Amino acid sequence: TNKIKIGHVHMSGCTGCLVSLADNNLGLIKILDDYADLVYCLTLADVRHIPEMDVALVEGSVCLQDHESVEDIKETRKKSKIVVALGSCACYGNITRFSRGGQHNQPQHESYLPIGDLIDVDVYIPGCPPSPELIRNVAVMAYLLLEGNEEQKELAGKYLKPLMDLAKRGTSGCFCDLMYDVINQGLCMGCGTCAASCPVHAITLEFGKPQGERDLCIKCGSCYGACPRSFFNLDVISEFENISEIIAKALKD
Amino acid sequence: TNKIKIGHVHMSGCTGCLVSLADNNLGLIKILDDYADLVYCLTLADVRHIPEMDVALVEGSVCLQDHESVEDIKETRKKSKIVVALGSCACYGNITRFSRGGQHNQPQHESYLPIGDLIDVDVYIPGCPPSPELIRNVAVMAYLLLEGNEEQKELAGKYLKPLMDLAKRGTSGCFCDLMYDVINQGLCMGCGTCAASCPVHAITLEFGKPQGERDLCIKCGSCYGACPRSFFNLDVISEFENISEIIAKALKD
Amino acid sequence: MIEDPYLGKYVTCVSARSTDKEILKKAQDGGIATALMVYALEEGFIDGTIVAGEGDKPWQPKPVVAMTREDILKARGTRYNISPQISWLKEATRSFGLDKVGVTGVCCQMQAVRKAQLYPINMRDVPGKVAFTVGLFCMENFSYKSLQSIVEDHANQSLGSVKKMEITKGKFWVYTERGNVATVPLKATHKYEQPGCHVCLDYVSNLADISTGSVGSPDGWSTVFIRTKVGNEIWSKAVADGMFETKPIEEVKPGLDLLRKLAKEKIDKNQKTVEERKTFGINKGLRNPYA
Amino acid sequence: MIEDPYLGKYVTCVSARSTDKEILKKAQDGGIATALMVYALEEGFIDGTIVAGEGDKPWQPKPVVAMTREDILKARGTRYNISPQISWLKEATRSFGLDKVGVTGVCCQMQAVRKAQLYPINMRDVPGKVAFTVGLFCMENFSYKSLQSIVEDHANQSLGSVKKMEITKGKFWVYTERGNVATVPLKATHKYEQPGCHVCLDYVSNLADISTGSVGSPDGWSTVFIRTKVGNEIWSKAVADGMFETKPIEEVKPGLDLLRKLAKEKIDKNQKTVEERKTFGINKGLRNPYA
Amino acid sequence: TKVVEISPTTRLEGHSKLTLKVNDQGIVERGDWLSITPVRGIEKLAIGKTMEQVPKIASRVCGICPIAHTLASTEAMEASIGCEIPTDAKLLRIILHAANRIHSHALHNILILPDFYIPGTEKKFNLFANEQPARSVMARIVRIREIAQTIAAIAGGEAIHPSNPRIGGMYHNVSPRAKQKMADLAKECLVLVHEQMEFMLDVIRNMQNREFVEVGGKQIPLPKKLGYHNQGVMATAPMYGSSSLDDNPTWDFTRWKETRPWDWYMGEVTIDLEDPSYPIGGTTKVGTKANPQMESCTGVPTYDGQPVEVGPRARLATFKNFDEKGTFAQHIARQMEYPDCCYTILNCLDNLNTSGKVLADHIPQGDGSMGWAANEAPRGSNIHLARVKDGKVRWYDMLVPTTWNFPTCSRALTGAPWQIAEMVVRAYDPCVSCATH
Amino acid sequence: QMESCTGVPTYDGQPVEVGPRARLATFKNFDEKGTFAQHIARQMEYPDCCYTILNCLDNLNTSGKVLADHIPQGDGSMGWAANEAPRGSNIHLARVKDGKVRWYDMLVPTTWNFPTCSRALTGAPWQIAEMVVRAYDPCVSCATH
Ligand SMILES: Cc1cc2nc3c(=O)[nH]c(=O)nc-3n(C[C@H](O)[C@H](O)[C@H](O)COP(=O)(O)OP(=O)(O)OC[C@H]3O[C@@H](n4cnc5c(N)ncnc54)[C@H](O)[C@@H]3O)c2cc1C
Ligand SMILES: Cc1cc2nc3c(=O)[nH]c(=O)nc-3n(C[C@H](O)[C@H](O)[C@H](O)COP(=O)(O)OP(=O)(O)OC[C@H]3O[C@@H](n4cnc5c(N)ncnc54)[C@H](O)[C@@H]3O)c2cc1C
Ligand code: NFU
Ligand code: NFU
Ligand code: SF4
Ligand code: SF4
Ligand code: SF4
Ligand code: SF4
Ligand code: SF4
Ligand code: SF4
Ligand code: SF4
Ligand code: SF4
Ligand SMILES: [Fe+3]
Ligand SMILES: [Fe+3]
Ligand SMILES: [Xe]
Ligand SMILES: [Xe]
Ligand SMILES: [Xe]
Ligand SMILES: [Xe]
Ligand SMILES: [Xe]
Ligand SMILES: [Xe]
Ligand SMILES: [Xe]
Ligand SMILES: [Xe]
Ligand SMILES: [Xe]
Ligand SMILES: [Xe]
Ligand SMILES: [Xe]
Ligand SMILES: [Xe]
Ligand SMILES: [Xe]
Ligand SMILES: [Xe]
Repeated sequence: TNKIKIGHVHMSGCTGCLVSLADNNLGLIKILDDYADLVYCLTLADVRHIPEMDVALVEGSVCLQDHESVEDIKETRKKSKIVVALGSCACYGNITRFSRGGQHNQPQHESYLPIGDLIDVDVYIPGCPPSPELIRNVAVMAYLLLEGNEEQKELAGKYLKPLMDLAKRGTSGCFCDLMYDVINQGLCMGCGTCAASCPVHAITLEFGKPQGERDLCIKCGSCYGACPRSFFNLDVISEFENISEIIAKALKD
Repeated sequence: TNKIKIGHVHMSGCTGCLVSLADNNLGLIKILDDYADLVYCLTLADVRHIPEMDVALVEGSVCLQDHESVEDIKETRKKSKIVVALGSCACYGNITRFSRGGQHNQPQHESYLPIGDLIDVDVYIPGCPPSPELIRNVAVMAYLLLEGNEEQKELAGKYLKPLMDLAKRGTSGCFCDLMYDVINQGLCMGCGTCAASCPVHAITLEFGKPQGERDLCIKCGSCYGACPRSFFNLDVISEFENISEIIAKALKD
Repeated sequence: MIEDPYLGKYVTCVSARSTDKEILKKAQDGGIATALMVYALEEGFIDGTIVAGEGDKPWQPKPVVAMTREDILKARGTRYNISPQISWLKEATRSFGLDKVGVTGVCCQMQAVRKAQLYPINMRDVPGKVAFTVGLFCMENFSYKSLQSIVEDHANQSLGSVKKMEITKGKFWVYTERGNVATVPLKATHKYEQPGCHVCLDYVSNLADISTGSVGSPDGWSTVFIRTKVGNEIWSKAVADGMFETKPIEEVKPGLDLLRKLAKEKIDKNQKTVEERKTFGINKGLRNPYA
Repeated sequence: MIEDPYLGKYVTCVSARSTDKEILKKAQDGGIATALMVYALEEGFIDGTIVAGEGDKPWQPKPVVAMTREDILKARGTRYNISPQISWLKEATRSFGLDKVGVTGVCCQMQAVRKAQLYPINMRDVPGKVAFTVGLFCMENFSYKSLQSIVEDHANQSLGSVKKMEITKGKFWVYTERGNVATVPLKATHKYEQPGCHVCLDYVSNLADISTGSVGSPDGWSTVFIRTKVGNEIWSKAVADGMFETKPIEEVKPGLDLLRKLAKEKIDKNQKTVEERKTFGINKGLRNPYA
Repeated sequence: TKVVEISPTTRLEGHSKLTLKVNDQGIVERGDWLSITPVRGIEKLAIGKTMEQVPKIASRVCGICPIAHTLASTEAMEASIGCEIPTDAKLLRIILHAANRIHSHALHNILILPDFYIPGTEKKFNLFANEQPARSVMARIVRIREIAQTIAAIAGGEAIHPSNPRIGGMYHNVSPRAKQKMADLAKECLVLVHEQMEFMLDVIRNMQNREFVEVGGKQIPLPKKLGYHNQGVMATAPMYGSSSLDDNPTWDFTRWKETRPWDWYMGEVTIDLEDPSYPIGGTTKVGTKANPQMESCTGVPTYDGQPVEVGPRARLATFKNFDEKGTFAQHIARQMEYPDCCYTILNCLDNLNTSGKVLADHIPQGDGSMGWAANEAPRGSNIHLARVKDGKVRWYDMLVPTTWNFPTCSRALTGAPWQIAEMVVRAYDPCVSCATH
Repeated sequence: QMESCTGVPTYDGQPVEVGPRARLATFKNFDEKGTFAQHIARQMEYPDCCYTILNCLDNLNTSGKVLADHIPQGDGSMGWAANEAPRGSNIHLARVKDGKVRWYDMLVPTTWNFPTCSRALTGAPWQIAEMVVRAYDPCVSCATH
């Protein structure tokens, strides 16, 4: 079979999403060797314009007052079969929610939206920083979804489903997700997972229940993501040993 | 014509929404005299059970683990032509977003949702506290929508439209509304109105742009409401002198 | 009651200037906004008014509840950056204890006031205590860093030396206290406009009780629209009391024809901008507060 | 590889208890959870493990990363209120510098670990450094104020006097250090359960490497399920090394038949609860994390 | 004079472009390298936020060097409020800081080698390719970065956007095992970075001995004084940094003034030279208009009224009187910083007391006084300035290393074949998201 | 015992009545008890409210300072405050450390009155049990909080 064609599109991001991918180490080189061609990535290669892509890893959000930027993200949807919001800036805005303009030398650069507000997004990879393991897993599963037998494209399509459901749920991420859609919903069980995943130590548990420092939270959506009562697809997660073995196989030398 | 039949349904609220209504003073007595019967209100009258209502002013939110409470709010939809979420607890959760259980003598009373999450809501009256003027205006316009000539039911139906659009937009209120749907959208013009309406002084303007103390904000939705770049229905608001004259007429002695 | 589709609904329109010479010494134009609030205070139509007072950096405006003639005059002159006038609208009726609040500002600020009067959202007591609005014409506004960049880089002037600023006749004008003048072509300034001004469809402050501006009248003179019953009672009384020199707008150059043309360009340009938000994306668009 | 639909997927199931007498002195049951982590530490399968250690109020558990035999034993005994075990899952791989993390907890906590391994959302380094999970059976949990109300009002005991607590045979059992015993009917306690336990469809910790509990075995003895390859390598080695007394579950009363029945009641009861959330409202329902 | 424009740049972080005026031979006469990254405005959004939040937001300026913004921002708050952090918190911050310099320099090796030749040949390095020696070189780099990111996560809580720093010190000290593990990793890393350092120095020495390089088919001559400028250098420490809490700060805020691109960049021009063959997609179409004064997205900080170079050569010139300048000098200086990083880590681990305190007993809330902190980030002096009052940021300013290097690199472009203008740029290890913030 | 949504605060081990009669008995030795006594005591509090307001306005300096120059962040010590709310003693207790609330407790007037009113119900026709209740001016949202 053919390797899929993968591009890295960089909007208003910090390149930490790209770095996370590279922090797969030899796993990334195994992927690039056997399953994917990087057709585009301004940081690593000299391809000046957005080619056609099977999978586009888009990082960062969109500044509505930068013409070239609105064009790049429209062009990316046009040129790509699967669009991935890579990281919390692309999924949910993250720190660019806080942008409000007035700084040199473009005081009018004021308004920033996550990509799903301008184009349709197929898969979310939430996190700030996003976990290398997730980016790898999503890349391998995208390859099975496109060049595997029917048994794999079925596995791969079930794995990716909650990440696709997140892209259809909305473009907002915040500590309050855990209130709205978990505690307020009767679903919280006090496991503490949200506290472990928060990257700015904004979450403590008081008497088994989440307490959010909302003026510390940078609005990344990680905690609802990781919460085992947001999505819990029993068909995938109960096969953890098997799916882990498959993934390790796909990277073995 | 007949007076419309109005009820006050009290969920998990503080009765401050009711107090606001009463703070219309003689205007409320004018309304009760000439245009509406209060068929239900546990605070003011002895009617023990929820009768049928033309308009139901529902205050407070719904505790999912109190059986009687889930029943009352379903019963209210069944018994009412127009359902009004009166105040921010009913519209958006407000301080009950923060509830998480563990207090005597019902440690399991844990989860609270705004009413629109359990039943369909026709009109929002946001605020904490909600402004008496708005509750009055909405009550007079509801009467015109039901017992007036076609010229009034047209006026009244256009006035109420943004309050109906808010009920369909969602059940979440927060300072971040001004980021998501105004600043992030290119719409903020720095008028400062949000700062005036915030009831806990959570909002300052820094260089003409909103700055939110998110650990002060009690999640009431007032600031997006009052913002002149959330909804601005030019057909009503440009007729301010006329609509003001009509409203004053309806209460004159 | 005319009903221009670019000048809003109004009773009459004349070209005026205050007869109070001390007020005219630093007024931007004819001194209409200052003279109307001073007179409203002395007569008792208002007991206080929000104005753009002096702030903490040079040429940065700071809203304030003025309650004396002297505090009102402190707000003379146009400041070309944002002054969040409405932030004190509710507080005026609380700690300040006012019964009859005045408000001054540009067109969007008048709209906020009218919205608060009809849809008060946590704005208790405001609808019935707004007593007088005076609205300025406004083509667009800037942030402070924008005004800094225009004045200091493009005009090459020190802000601590500037006595007056004026947009007119296609140029940004800076006047120094020692007597020099500098200009900037308006094409250079277009990157510096506040993005939220690009969806504004109101030029002569349609929703004010009285409206006032510069275009249409000679230097030192204001183009004034009287619009509401409140605007009419106060303006009549003030002319009767000698507060104003008038001249019908028809017998003044450039007059109401130039004004209608600049209003028309603003709405059509911005209306286009409003239309494109709808299809800004691919299968997705941006919000429209007007839908 | 059996595949019970109420007991999950597992290789074998025996009734066991640790041969380490010092560990058995305060173990809740057979001392399986303690003995498996101690042995995993001494053998090198883990270099540390999250356990429910002693906290700051009596009978309040506090999660902690244990890295010595002595710290592990401090977590013996069942605490009937929430211990957010996973809050330290990532920190174990950072400041603590662990390569091979153990985790202990109830069924929902095992699910969090497995979810983090497959969908790490800001959980970098966790998937490949989780090395051993031991899961307890769990019918339901309580908040601290619930456990306070049960013990002090219903059992009428002082928390500072309680040496052990046990839910079994339809009653909540309290044992004091001076020797008394008190019970509460489980019907009385139903208002005090954590509401989020009512949608839980997992009784014997299906997703653990090894699972262990009380039901099915005599007092002082544990019902144990070996499930994953990791669970198998470690359990085999430990029996070989003499760490355990075993007995096939079939030749033990009440044995695997009682267990399957209580598991079945939990899932069916909770599954009904999950189903009703769908129509909880009028034309509206509540979220289902399982959809 | 003609006008050629490369947009976007590649093999650097972020979004910039080169707008070059060239003579009749295609040599730069005056080039402008400018940012076209949209301005997120961190310094303005900071105002009114808590002093705890602002460093965690500023970290998200850049994911290659988040350590630099977390530390410079946190220590600007500590300096404004007068907070002295415990010794064991300082030691963990230095370990975090040196680990991150190792990973950043190694990443930059990946970005610059495609322009370099396998010594003595005419084959350029291709690292992607499963051929030697490229592949065993990529393996060394991958393990260096991995060691570096692991040490960073241990001492810093997270390798990208460290969680452990806080006003007053750190959230956590590390366990005895963590300390052993960082020591073990830094022993392995010291061997590797010595190998990599020697490897890169030989490749650069071979480049200094070439007369031309090949760019999209053509031979491009390699000038002797490639990338020379007369701006001088500015550096605050050979390793860590300096703050206004110090008895003798090594940065003088009285010598700094930030202006707008206005004073140093070119005005409007029109592109009258184009090359569709430039790898890979050609240059800007003829007839396009460009205005670096108005398209540049950064401000121009100056020292004694002039732009300056910052970064690894800035540091070695300031502290050891390193006396070579230009493109290849910059590459050399950067590689020479490899071993110090690992010696520092090991010295710091040796003095660290894992039982010691990491949080100052008292954190004052601030009275509005100005403080500043300089972090010597992988690319140069990173200076944050702050006024904190009642725990809130009332004034904030960031002078980031690539911001300093933009006007200085631009001037360094004179005398270069426009086809290797990008090579002059890459010697600065540019981070355009940083520079713009 | 199980449907009641409040806790039962006690003083010297017993429930107590709070509110306007509680105040007049404590401070003036007001010596009538029960439903109509409670109504009387409450009305007698009308004039003090307006005399207080006027005395306070008279001493108020509108140019004076309203914010303490220094706000300490707290070391975890317990403090409490009692407000004589319209229905009785409202006592909040707190431990604040580093500007955060580490422990909080609220003893609200209608919470105090619940068990005390219950006992007051003895000897009444069940049809006027509600009249006995209304003399306490109950606020059940307060009592439950
Ligand atoms: C951004 C801005 C843009 C404008 N654009 C135009 C235009 O395009 N065409 C035209 O004819 N006129 C425009 N004007 C109005 C004009 O410049 C004069 O200010 C107006 O005629 C009032 O002059 P005056 O002599 O009556 O007022 P004065 O007696 O000089 O009193 C000044 C009034 O201006 C208010 N004010 C000053 N600065 C601000 C500010 N940033 N925000 C809110 N209120 C402020 C003050 O409250 C005060 O009442 C603009 C004003 C502003 C602030
Ligand atoms: C709410 C709860 C409900 C339970 N319900 C049942 C049941 O219905 N039927 C049944 O057979 N068994 C149940 N168990 C398990 C049983 O009570 C024993 O705890 C189990 O068999 C372990 O005993 P042991 O002798 O091997 O462990 P020990 O050697 O005594 O070690 C104790 C283990 O329990 C962990 N632990 C203790 N309290 C908690 C807590 N709140 N949260 C997370 N981890 C904790 C500790 O980390 C430790 O590893 C429950 C346990 C808990 C916490
Ligand atoms: N080194 C570095 Fe950053 Ni990505 C830059 N420039 C900043 O501090
Ligand atoms: N008075 C009164 Fe409240 Ni509505 C009561 N009880 C509280 O403090
Ligand atoms: S999600 Fe975080 S790591 Fe990714 S671009 Fe945004 S700031 Fe950087
Ligand atoms: S991760 Fe989810 S279920 Fe677990 S404590 Fe946090 S909100 Fe509650
Ligand atoms: S609380 Fe922490 S994990 Fe959740 S959205 Fe805020 S920053 Fe992200
Ligand atoms: S919205 Fe505010 S006033 Fe209305 S019930 Fe809720 S807390 Fe009370
Ligand atoms: S009210 Fe709306 S438009 Fe006015 S300053 Fe606030 S968010 Fe901006
Ligand atoms: S900021 Fe203030 S007005 Fe807006 S949602 Fe929060 S509490 Fe309400
Ligand atoms: S152009 Fe319109 S929105 Fe912008 S300041 Fe002027 S009145 Fe306000
Ligand atoms: S019943 Fe289920 S959700 Fe509740 S504690 Fe036990 S394992 Fe967790
Ligand atoms: Fe800066
Ligand atoms: Fe209480
Ligand atoms: Xe990278
Ligand atoms: Xe890479
Ligand atoms: Xe890839
Ligand atoms: Xe890539
Ligand atoms: Xe997909
Ligand atoms: Xe990848
Ligand atoms: Xe994918
Ligand atoms: Xe009321
Ligand atoms: Xe009332
Ligand atoms: Xe009413
Ligand atoms: Xe009412
Ligand atoms: Xe309606
Ligand atoms: Xe009303
Ligand atoms: Xe209505």
